[PDB]
Amino acid sequence: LQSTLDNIQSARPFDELTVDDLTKIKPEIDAKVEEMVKKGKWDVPGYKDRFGNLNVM
Amino acid sequence: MLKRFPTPILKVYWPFFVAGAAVYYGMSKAADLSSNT
Amino acid sequence: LTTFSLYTIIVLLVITSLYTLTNNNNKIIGSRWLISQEAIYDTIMNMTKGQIGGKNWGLYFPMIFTLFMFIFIANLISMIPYSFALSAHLVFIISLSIVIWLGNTILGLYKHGWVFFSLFVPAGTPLPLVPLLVIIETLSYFARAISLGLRLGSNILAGHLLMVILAGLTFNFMLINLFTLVFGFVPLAMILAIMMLEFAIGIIQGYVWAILTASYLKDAVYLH
Amino acid sequence: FYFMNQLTYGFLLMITLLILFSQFFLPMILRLYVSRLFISK
Amino acid sequence: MQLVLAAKYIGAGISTIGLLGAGIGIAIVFAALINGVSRNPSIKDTVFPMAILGFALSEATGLFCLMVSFLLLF
Amino acid sequence: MQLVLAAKYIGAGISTIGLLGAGIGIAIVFAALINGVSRNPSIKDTVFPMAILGFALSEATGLFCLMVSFLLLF
Amino acid sequence: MQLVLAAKYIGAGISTIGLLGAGIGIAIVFAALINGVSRNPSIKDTVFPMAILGFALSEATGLFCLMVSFLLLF
Amino acid sequence: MQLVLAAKYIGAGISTIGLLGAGIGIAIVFAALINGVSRNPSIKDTVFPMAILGFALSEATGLFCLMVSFLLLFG
Amino acid sequence: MQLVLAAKYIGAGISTIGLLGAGIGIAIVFAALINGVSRNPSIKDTVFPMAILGFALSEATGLFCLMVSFLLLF
Amino acid sequence: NDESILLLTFLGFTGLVAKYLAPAYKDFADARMKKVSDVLNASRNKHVEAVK
Repeated sequence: LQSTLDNIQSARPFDELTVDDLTKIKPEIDAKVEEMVKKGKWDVPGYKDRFGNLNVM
Repeated sequence: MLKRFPTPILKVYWPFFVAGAAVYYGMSKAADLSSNT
Repeated sequence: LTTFSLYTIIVLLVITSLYTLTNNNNKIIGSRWLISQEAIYDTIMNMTKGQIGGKNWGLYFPMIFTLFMFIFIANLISMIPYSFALSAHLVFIISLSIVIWLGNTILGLYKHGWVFFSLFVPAGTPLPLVPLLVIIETLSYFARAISLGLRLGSNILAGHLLMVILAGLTFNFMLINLFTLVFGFVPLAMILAIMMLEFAIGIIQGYVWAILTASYLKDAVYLH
Repeated sequence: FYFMNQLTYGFLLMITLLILFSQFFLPMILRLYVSRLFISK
Repeated sequence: MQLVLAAKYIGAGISTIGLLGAGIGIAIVFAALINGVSRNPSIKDTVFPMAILGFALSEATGLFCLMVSFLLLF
Repeated sequence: MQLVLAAKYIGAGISTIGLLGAGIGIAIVFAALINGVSRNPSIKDTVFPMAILGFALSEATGLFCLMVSFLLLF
Repeated sequence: MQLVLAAKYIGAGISTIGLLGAGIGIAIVFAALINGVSRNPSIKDTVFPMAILGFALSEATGLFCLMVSFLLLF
Repeated sequence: MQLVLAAKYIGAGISTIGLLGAGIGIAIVFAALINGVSRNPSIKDTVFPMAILGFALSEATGLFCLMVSFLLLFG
Repeated sequence: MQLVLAAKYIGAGISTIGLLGAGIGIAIVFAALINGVSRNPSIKDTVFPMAILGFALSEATGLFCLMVSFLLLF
Repeated sequence: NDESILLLTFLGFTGLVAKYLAPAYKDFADARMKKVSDVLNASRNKHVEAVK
């Protein structure tokens, strides 16, 4: 767990990480998107809490 | 980025497409009838 | 390759070079271009909930988006005095309204069949009032479909010609007056004002067209 | 009058925009959503 | 013939004068919606569809004037 | 026959003006409906029907004017 | 060619008469916007797009009258 | 030709009356502005630029009626 | 030429109708001004100049009508 | 001629389109990437002390 702390301090791509890299790091991130569309859960909540919808005026 | 996650492209968009085809058949004959060339 | 077709090619050339040709930061931000369309994308997405929401608002979202994109782009570059905008005929805007309505009913007739005729009688209007309302409702369905197409194209035609008609007057004014000053910049001032109006109206009328075509989709999918 | 390579081509344009939006940037907006969602957790 | 077409033109023009009421009507409808949302912001979602309904009806009046004018024209 | 059809067209164009009154009337009815519903959400259920009927035959008045214009045309 | 052109011009004018309603309507929609936002400062974001949309509707209405005028000009 | 010019003149004169609607529109916009600033003095800064916009739109419609009369006169 | 001047005078007379707008516009502007100043004397200093400007603009539209009538008189 | 003047006028208008007198959308965008960047600082760190 100490190596994990040393891992995270110098491996923070908070401005340059790739979402496809997130697909690579976890296939679950890849997996959870397909059955989302097939089962019909087209609407995705959990966004307006962090980023505003950015509505024009 | 452009990672293609499948979404409805034709499964549910058929009615307007067949409406367009029904338009097309007749849509060219209207020009033929009113040629005026 | 008519004027319509070559214009349509120019449309897609601009379309790709706003958001498809940035694709480099691997983030949600990093280019103010991306912020532009997602702003529009969010305004119509929440509008899709507010107007089509309840069972399949996201299912039919792209058509309203694509049509709004189509009208938006066709109205952007339409001010230059030599803008032969959409062949100065605008007949397709009527055609788009016709096919949009014609597809709207087939969806209604497919999803409701004979029940689609019950839409003409929303809440009351009993048998003495049934023939009057079904006449008004059905004629209205033709009515606003054709009106939607003609109003957009004519105003674009009206805006383009009031570019030229006022421009010819300015040519007359700047050629006749020798030493005075208030003869041409005031007509130029109206030209500046009347061009901002034409640019402005195209933006909202694209929105109005987006809201309207959304509004008719509700009636097809949902009976009230 | 002239309709061949515009209206059919118009629906083809709508299909192309449908692809390049719903298969490309709808997954992109969703991907950033879920990416930051798992960043918090 | 020439007088027939002349009166066709003037009849279309004087048929056009019936849509000022349609414009004023859709306008007062939207104005009343603004007033109602001002008084009752919560009821906006319930009350909005009737605004578009009244707009469509008044536009139907205006395009009835259009139909008369256009049939007088062509 | 030239003047007869000419004035028939003129009369139809003048007659179609009733849609102006029809639209203004249905719109004032809608405006009062919206104002009352926003001021009284509970009244909506029992104020919808006669408002619907009232603007319906207010439009029927303009329809009568349109039918007069029609008979003038034909 | 003389009387038909004269009646064309007259029909164009008596169709341009239509912009009166469009102007009055856009102005009253915006006036309702003013009153609503003045009474309720918090409803501005909710009511401004609605009033702008009503503006566009009434302006397209007047532009329709304008087009009916133009078809009798060129 | 004489009747054509005569018709042009009367058509321009009748088309002029769009300035009536322009003036009434700007008047009702300013009246609502007056009522709003009187009732809520704070909302004045929020409503004034909008009122200028509405004025501009109504006077633009009226001025365009004026140019319609102008093109009927000179064309 | 006789018909030309005749219709020129007719057009000037019918263009003078636009002063109705200036009249009832200053009317409603001053009515709102009276209502606002009676509501509270504090707002009078802020509200009077813009009411005067609105009067000036409405009568400027009236003066535009008057000038076009003048062109159809000389 | 007259046409050339119209293009020059809009280029001046387009020049005025360049300014917008410090456009809001510039700062409206400026508020965004900072907001976007800052939460990624907080969110990623939020699970950093989870193992801590």
